Amino acid sequence: SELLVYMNGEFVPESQAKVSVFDHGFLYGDGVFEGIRAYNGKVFKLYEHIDRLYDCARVIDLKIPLSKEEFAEAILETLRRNNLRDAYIRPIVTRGAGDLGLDPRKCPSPNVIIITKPWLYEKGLKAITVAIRRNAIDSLPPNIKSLNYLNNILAKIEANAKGGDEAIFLDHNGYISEGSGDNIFIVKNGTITTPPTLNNLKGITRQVVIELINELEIPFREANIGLFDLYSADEIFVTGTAAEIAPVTYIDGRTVGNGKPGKVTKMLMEKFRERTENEGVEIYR
Amino acid sequence: SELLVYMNGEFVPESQAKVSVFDHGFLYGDGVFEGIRAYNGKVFKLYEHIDRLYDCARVIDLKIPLSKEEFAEAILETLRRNNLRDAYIRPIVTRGAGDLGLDPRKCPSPNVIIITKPWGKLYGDLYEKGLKAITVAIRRNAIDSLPPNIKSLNYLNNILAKIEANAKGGDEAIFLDHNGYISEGSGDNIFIVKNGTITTPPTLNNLKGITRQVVIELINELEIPFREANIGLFDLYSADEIFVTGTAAEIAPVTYIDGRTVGNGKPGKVTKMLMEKFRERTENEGVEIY
Ligand SMILES: *Cc1c(COP(=O)(O)O)cnc(C)c1O
Ligand SMILES: *Cc1c(COP(=O)(O)O)cnc(C)c1O
Ligand SMILES: O=C(O)CCC(=O)C(=O)O
Repeated sequence: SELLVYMNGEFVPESQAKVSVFDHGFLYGDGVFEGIRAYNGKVFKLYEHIDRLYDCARVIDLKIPLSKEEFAEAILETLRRNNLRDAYIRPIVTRGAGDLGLDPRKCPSPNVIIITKPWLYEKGLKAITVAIRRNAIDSLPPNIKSLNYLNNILAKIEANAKGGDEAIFLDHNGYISEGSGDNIFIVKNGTITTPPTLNNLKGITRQVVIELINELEIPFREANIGLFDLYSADEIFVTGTAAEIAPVTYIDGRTVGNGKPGKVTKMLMEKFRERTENEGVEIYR
Repeated sequence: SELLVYMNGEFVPESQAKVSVFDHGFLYGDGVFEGIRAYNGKVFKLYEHIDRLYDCARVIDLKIPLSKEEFAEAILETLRRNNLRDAYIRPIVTRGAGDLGLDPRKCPSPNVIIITKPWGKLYGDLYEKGLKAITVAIRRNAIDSLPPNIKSLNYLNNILAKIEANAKGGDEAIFLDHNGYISEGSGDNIFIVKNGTITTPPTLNNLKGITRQVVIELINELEIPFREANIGLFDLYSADEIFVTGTAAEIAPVTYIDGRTVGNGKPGKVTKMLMEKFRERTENEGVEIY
């Protein structure tokens, strides 16, 4: 019955899946995480997510105590044990327990945890530009998908109070960065632009969509953009594992085009759907 | 006997003190914390620490589900139950569990934890000889991204800094902020002494330290010339003395920065004086546990 959580090789019922309060992952958000979809029995972009996890751990100087290969098998086993076919997966690696101070050298053993949960619109999201700026590349690099997500939560708090489904960050230079958990793209006179990934995160969904754009031969640039570009865009959409491709039909109360998902967004959304149908790593095989 | 840990009113044996993996404090470092010292049956600056806890919670829009008096009582109750007289206290309030996503409105029940342990002075046998400090390449979290004044569960900025100092020959990391101003150590405030004058950064780009506040009180009482002002690398490299402050560390002298000898190479006169006046305060003040 009850969903099981992978916890260091053990499979434990959801309601009992718990970590020592002395884990630095808990005390200090000292760890990294991923987000992964399974569609109809296949895991989409499994190895792109695992590689990013290992990069993020490396950036925080954390050794994940599983080879990448064992990590992929643990993800598939966790899904099998729970009999999932359509699912959202959340791997997490933490520093493990130490003493009460910051020093990671006192933390001999990382915890590895994998959560699995069973699993757009023709309306579109209302996006809100936030006062809080993205974490800076030289303080808490935003490319690290770490458990330090309070930057993102502050932005989400603002979007909640200010009539937004989604918060849009700028960085310190005034460049558009990304949504609180999704990359951003705009479309203007048939050309698509998205920020370079430096001040945001190297999204897997963003990467797939760049591939689709190049398959459709739509003019494309990866270039820094600003408010002026957001407020005069023909279309706007955000991307991420959970949201997939989500049209953004309003920005700060301003209607984007006619307020309905745009042509280019919709083409990308259907090419992206085929891809999630036809490619992935089969769970039951 | 095993140490007990407060968990929403329950007192749980240390080794069974555990948090659901679904708690947003664990998924997202979505909470705040404190650090408090009990010295010989008293809790030093109990109420101040509690005030800061509540301010930090308000900054993250997190409603602590105890009144301040209840929180104080919980801290004292946890210490009593452990028969502790000398302790480090780590209270923690998190957002609790909600959806898997980051939306805090979907999280109905904050989670309140209070750890109490004996825990030696951070530095801990370096107070006679002094710390070797290293300025780090990583800058402090910016005031308009992740305000460094929040004592939050998002401490990877501080940890990245500590990792650099580990690899680069230092006991402590010194942050600058994005302007090039000196900010603080990874876990403590910073003071410098030059020609008899003490300078410390305004707290905006660092953290409003309770120890730093006590030291400033001491500086004023001792009538030492004192300035709260932004400073840079030039000031660090030319200082007669350097020291850092925090609950765990107390007052620690810094005798090397980036391998350069600070004055003498041993704790300065002003630092040692303040260290002595500070020990006195830890003896005469506090809320009685028993
Ligand atoms: C996970 C994440 C993304 C999107 O990444 P995908 O790999 O497409 O799921 C974007 N921004 C932030 C801040 C994230 O945490
Ligand atoms: C807790 C803390 C300090 C020192 O605060 P006190 O109230 O003196 O203990 C300084 N800097 C940082 C980053 C901290 O987390
Ligand atoms: O140890 C830390 O995480 C930061 C500093 C602190 O909490 C303290 O001085 O008690």
